[PDB]
Amino acid sequence: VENLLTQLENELNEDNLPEDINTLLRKCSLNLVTVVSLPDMDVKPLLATIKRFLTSNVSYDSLNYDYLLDVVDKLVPMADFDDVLEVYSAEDLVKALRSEIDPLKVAACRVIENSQPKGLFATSNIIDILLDILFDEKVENDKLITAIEKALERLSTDELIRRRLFDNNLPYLVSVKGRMETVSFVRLIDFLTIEFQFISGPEFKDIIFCFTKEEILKSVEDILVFIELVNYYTKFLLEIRNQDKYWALRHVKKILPVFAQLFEDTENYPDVRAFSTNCLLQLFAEVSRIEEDEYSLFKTMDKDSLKIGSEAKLITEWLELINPQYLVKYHKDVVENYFHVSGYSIGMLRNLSADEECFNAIRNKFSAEIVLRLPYLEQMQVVETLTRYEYTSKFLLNEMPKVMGSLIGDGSAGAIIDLETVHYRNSALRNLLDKGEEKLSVWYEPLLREYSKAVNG
Repeated sequence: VENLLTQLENELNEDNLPEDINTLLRKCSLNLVTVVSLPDMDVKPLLATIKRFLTSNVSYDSLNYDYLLDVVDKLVPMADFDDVLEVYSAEDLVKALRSEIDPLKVAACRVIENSQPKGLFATSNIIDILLDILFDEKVENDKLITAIEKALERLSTDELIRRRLFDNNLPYLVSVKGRMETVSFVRLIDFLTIEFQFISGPEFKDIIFCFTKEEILKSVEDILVFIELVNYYTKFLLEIRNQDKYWALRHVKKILPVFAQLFEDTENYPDVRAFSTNCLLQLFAEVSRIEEDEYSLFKTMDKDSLKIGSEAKLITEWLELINPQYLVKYHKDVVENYFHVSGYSIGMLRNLSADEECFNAIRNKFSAEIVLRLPYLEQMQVVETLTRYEYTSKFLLNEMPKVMGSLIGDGSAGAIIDLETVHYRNSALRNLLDKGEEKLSVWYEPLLREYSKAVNG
């Protein structure tokens, strides 16, 4: 099929355009995907033929260029790059990127994206030009912006590509960072987020990855930029925490209290609380979990600015988001009094129960009676949460056997069609079973039985 479709396509493209040309292109695309590997053919003529149409002095009304590019998009990664290179040389690509033809530029991006070796173009100005286009606010083609970003993420696993980006183009990158112009700025933030995944300690440059107190204060002038910056930093901390790049913390942590100061200062920066409250909350959640010594930094941001507990409307959010160890050590009074069990407080329960000391602060709010008054879906959400930890499991088993009996149920569980009820019940059962028969005493056999019924039907 494939060798055949592509052959037919190279033929058609080289007559005067047949009426089914776009139907053939669509079919080529679907087949290229489903099948994954190409046969033993020469893709050069077709690649060269398509290049002629893209670079062509002439535009064809009878041709769907989106469909044409999609064939290129699927076909290039499947071909041997040495063959693609023969049709699109480093020099052809430069020309294509400096052209006035967006579809041609997108094709060039696809080629560059699939470079082999990835460092192949690192010694030309191709990367420089891609950045020139990427941070041009006048460039409005969304397909091209995404094509560039896709090529850059693909190649940036390579160290030589990263050098070309952050060495050869550092001054330009810093100048883009300085404009804080909405369009180019969001692109720059997305670019940095992607690049930080690949950056090593020795490669890391503060001047481009980090913002000073002054830059942050300036970003508030336009709340969209500020919000983009908050989200940048939340993802930044998340990536650090996910990929264990703790070396990066010393570079970023010093400006974190500026976000908390802006959050507090409602009269001098009303836009911050009006439009940026939820993303700042997500940032502070990450800050409460950074690798630092005993909340040194976070405790001060809380004492000076966040003032967890002082604003009643935010208490549920704080107790849903902030490190529970921090919460019980500095706001035990709030934890002990604010929290009560209900469907509504499941978010808090999930967070507060993830530290043993913090869970002990809410434990007296639990009784079999309160839990058994919840509909079964919310019971299972509560029970599932309690099965996640040793200390909460032990509480469930020794103090709430009637809740355990509800988990085991009246024999109608197989009948349940509610997605989440089944998800949480099964997770609870499995979690408890993972503790092993000796910790489960008399619950072991019923749990094994209900689990088997659940998974085997």
